[PDB]
Amino acid sequence: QWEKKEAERVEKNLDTLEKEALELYKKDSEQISNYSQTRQYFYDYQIESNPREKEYKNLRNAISKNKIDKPINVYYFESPEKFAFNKEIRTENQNEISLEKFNELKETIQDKLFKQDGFKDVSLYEPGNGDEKPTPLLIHLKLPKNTGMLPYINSNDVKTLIEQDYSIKIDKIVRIVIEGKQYIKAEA
Amino acid sequence: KKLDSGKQIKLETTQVSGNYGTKNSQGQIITEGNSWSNYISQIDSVSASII
Amino acid sequence: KKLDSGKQIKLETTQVSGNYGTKNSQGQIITEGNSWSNYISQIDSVSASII
Amino acid sequence: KKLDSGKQIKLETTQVSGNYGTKNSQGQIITEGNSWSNYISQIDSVSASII
Amino acid sequence: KKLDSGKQIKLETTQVSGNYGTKNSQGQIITEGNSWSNYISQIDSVSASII
Repeated sequence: QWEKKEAERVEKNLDTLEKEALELYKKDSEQISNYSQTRQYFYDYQIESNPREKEYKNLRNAISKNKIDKPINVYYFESPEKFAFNKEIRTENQNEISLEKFNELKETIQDKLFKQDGFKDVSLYEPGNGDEKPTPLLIHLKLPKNTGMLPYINSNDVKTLIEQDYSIKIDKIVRIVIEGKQYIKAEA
Repeated sequence: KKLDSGKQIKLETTQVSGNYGTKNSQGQIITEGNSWSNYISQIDSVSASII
Repeated sequence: KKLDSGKQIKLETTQVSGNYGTKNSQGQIITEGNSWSNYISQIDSVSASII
Repeated sequence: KKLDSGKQIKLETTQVSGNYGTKNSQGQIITEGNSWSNYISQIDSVSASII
Repeated sequence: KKLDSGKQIKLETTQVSGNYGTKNSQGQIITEGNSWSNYISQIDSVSASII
């Protein structure tokens, strides 16, 4: 309940425009995230006169208002296509991951650097029972000091909305079993 | 004094409160915030009674 | 006065409540909101009894 | 018995608790979880007193 | 009356409740919702006892 009340506390002591941005995020995070990814590649007036721009700004300026004082470990699911793995690791119905596909994902993410951008919703714990597990790839990242992380509530749970402006370097991947399905856990 | 006679005490139910079961995010059944009284007045207004 | 004679007091169990255990997000066993009473009625109407 | 004499009862304050107010972008003020006792010591250690 | 005699009262322990310490998202120790009895029945059922 402590983290619940802290998230509900942060979500009141902020601007009303930031509340509007975050509330619009609670339902339409898809196109908002796509915009935070691909916004920087337009014209100046194209960027400024765009309607979705300013609220982005607002929500952006919300993220940077809550920095962390020490490195924090976060976990989130990711599609393998985000790491240039253009095929399926395992069908969403299958339970086992082949050794060949595992070795391929290993040799295709060995020592690359993948720049990130846009908003991202993360958690502070490994997903368990009831948690949404959309992709067979789970990333366990360590966010450094002074990283803006805004906690919020989507009317049933608590999430941590951050904005990623770095590049990820996957070090090691391992096979995991959760609730009877095999996943890949990568350290970044 | 009137109870020490043919007079009897009758009991009669004026209302009953209770819960119903739903499944939460997990596969667990919850019956705590689910009150039947929220639906009685509704069920009694869109139905016919058959005994 | 009737207890001060061959009359005995009997004790019977009308119901019993209690919790079960589950693992939450972090690997801890939680047995607080997990009421058994939510499942009794559902287990009796689905199963056959063997003693 | 000693109070039915010159002896008087004195009253002395040993401590006082209370809340401060925190604002926001609008004028929504909250004064509940904002205890003053969390700061008294911290203010008494970094300051000089002037009466 | 029987206690004002050779008879003595004995004390025996039937159960003991208590918490253990875990760490939250930060480095803070929490010992509040961490009931030991959630594990008492589980450790006694997977292990051998050595005194």
